[PDB]
Amino acid sequence: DLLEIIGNSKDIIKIQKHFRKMFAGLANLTLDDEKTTIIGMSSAEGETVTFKKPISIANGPKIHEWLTMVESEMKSTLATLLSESLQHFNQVDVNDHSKYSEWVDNYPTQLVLLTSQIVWSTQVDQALGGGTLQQSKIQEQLQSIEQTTQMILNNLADSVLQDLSAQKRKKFEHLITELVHQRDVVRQLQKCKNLTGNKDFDWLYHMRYYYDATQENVLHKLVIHMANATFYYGFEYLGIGERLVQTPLTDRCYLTLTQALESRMGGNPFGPAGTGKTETVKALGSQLGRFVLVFCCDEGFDLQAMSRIFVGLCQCGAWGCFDEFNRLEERILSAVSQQIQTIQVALKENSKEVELLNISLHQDMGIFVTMNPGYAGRSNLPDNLKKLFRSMAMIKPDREMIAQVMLYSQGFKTAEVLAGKIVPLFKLCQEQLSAQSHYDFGLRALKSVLVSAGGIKRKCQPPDAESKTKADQIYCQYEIGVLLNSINDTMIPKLVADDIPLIQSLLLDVFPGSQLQPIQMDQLRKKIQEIAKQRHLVTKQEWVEKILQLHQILNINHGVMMVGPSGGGKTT
Amino acid sequence: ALQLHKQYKSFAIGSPEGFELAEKSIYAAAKSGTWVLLKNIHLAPQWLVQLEKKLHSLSPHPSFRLFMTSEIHPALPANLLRMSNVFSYENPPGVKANLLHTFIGIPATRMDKQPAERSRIYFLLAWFHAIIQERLRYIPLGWTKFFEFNDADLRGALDSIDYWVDLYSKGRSNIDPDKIPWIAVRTILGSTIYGGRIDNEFDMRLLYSFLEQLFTPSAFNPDFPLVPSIGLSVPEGTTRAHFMKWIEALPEISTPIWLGLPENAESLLLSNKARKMINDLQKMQSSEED
Ligand SMILES: Nc1ncnc2c1ncn2[C@@H]1O[C@H](COP(=O)(O)OP(=O)(O)O)[C@@H](O)[C@H]1O
Ligand SMILES: Nc1ncnc2c1ncn2[C@@H]1O[C@H](COP(=O)(O)OP(=O)(O)O)[C@@H](O)[C@H]1O
Ligand SMILES: [Mg+2]
Repeated sequence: DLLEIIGNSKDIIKIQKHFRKMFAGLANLTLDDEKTTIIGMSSAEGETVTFKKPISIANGPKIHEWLTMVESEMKSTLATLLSESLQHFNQVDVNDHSKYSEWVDNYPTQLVLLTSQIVWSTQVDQALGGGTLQQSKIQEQLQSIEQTTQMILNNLADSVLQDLSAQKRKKFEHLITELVHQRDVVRQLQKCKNLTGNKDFDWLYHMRYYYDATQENVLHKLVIHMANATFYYGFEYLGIGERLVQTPLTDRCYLTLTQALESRMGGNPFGPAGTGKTETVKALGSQLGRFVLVFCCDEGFDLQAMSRIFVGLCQCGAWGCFDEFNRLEERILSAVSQQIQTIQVALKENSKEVELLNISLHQDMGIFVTMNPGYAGRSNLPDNLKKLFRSMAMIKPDREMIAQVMLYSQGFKTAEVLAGKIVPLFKLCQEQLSAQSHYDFGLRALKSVLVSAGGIKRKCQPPDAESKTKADQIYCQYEIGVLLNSINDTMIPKLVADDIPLIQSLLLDVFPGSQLQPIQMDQLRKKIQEIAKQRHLVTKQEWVEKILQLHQILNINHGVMMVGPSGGGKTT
Repeated sequence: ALQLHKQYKSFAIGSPEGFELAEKSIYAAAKSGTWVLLKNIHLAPQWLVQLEKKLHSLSPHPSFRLFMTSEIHPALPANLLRMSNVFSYENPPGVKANLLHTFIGIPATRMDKQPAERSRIYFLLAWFHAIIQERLRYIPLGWTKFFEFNDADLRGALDSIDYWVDLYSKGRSNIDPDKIPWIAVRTILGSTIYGGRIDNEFDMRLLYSFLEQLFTPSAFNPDFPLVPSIGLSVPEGTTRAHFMKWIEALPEISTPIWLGLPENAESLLLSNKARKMINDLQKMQSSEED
């Protein structure tokens, strides 16, 4: 691939594909009509950032030369652009959602979130003060901040309802997620009476972001703090990608990993499958603007490709995250484990060079390994890495809270309740329905129904003291309905016959005054019965229903698996 | 190897390169008559089968000595153990023995530097480390599972202490125990260093129990109790030597009361060992019959 790249050095259109392999979020460079100079960079989701200093690929520069330059304008442009966004937001009427939303668009998803966290940090710092402000006061400062955001959230809480791009949609969804973290943290701070101020650990515990313009280098302008560890933003373009819900397990994990990086030790989150392990290491790297590479171990693993990759991990100072590490052939486990040991002993010592199989060692690099827990409290890491890693236990992800924020960003206004109901629901189906090997009631699955509920809510239309009450109740049941709609669309179709009365019954317990609706494909139903008579097929209600589940699902996933015992009606 | 004075040659088993250079340097090491050392050969379960067969019919010279190293791991073939003089290594019991092992890694050079309160803090760290590790021999009373609080945790905890002491007193001969952010100290050590590995919500409850007991300002007050029932309290001192002389005067035997557990915790332990033994004698007596 390097060769292909080199040769087609000037015929860029041909290299594009390989970018997803050298940059976290940069997927394609935007060229000029003549295709002779790079004007910017595109993300996989379609977002675009035009560089401040255009780069020419004709003027002379060879392959590495001009790529080394894009890498710089990437960082350069984003850093500069962050300042401009700080200056923009710095002057904007939070309530005027117009000029506000007007600002979210002038900048990359990546920066809008930082510009948001930089402010919040600084605002909270002032509220707490220099440790000389009667509680009551600081407490007022927080209500202010705590309330202000909750406002901004509502607006955004309505925007995601309005029709807009998948690009812009994921950007607000992201901001709805970060903003819930901001208020949630402040809320904590509000339950805190005796506060020391800008320095009370109830606040230094969290990750805060400080921008100090009165600093030479644009890169070195943003500095991230968490507890007592300090980081420089790497300014690697991430595109829109994903954001996790900063759940309390997440922040507890950020604290252990940042402390490990700060101690020049590796990260080792462990726990069962589906708890948010690899995903969290990915959100942290994205938070400090790093390039995070995840390596899948449960597969044919290339040792030879690893050697080559450790070299670039060390040279770029990028992050290597080995997923399900121990699910690796004992021989390769020792191979890689021995290489990690030489790099990690190198980091600990602080050397600027590594002796692997001398090379330069970027101080910002980091190795992370995830796996299931060991025997009775013991770690599954290999002896040689045990005293070189800081482990973090991730056994119970905060499902309720993930579901909740996850829905709020989808538009739902009763997300607190809905999440308190859809989570015990999944827990029940998981243990009170046939044990078919294909049922999946994990987080990922739980999120699919929430994201679908979202789309579905975009296609639906909602309907003295005693008044508000009726009114709330109505709107309330309205969203409950939207959630059941996704329950029927993506859940019961995979369920096997005997497990449909069980689910429908359960669903009733959790959503008392609301019941499953019949599918309204009035058109298709007729056509299907039009063909059924021709083919001699007895058109049965439970049978036509399945075809409609197929047509439904096919309008979503491009890959479907019709399943069941022989002569069950699949083919027909 | 140093002490004795003889060509020495180590090697860590696990790599591809590791296997060959070894079945050579060692082979040669034999006729010459020098020493060799493989470490963690257990990582090569499908390898010693060979090293065994070889070493067996590998007549050497008197002065030779092939020192291997391992962890009680079932991959080791019998023949390998049977053809050598096995030597077993176990962390002896007791808080006093625990403290001495910890101190080998706390050089007077690091511990004795200002503030004078630095040393007292290092001692509290060491005593903490001893308590949570001695309670490991009382599972499930001491802890719910076997958490591997290792020596690196201590080092890391010292790095953390050192950070805060250098922030609030860097250059001074004394630090104020109340100006220090103890909640910050306890949290880094509890949730990040020693407690990251805990997956239970009550074992975390227990670790902070000890953290909050030993890392608070009042712990610097003279005559701070560690084990009241026995009259043992923290010693006044500002140098490693002051603290070592206190350690060395402790009984070799510690009782669960030292660890915040009832004494009868020892009864369960002494019984489980009585069962393990009776159970063992019964095996080596069954076959002898069958
Ligand atoms: N804090 C979080 N916010 C949002 N989603 C999460 C969070 N934690 C986990 N998830 C979701 O749950 C799934 C967890 O799987 P993942 O972490 O990738 O596997 P593992 O936990 O086995 O490493 C992810 O697909 C992710 O979408
Ligand atoms: N709606 C229907 N009414 C009456 N008979 C049907 C209907 N659907 C299928 N059949 C008959 O039942 C059999 C079902 O087999 P089919 O579903 O095609 O295979 P599979 O279930 O292995 O995919 C067919 O041979 C067909 O003749
Ligand atoms: Mg068929």
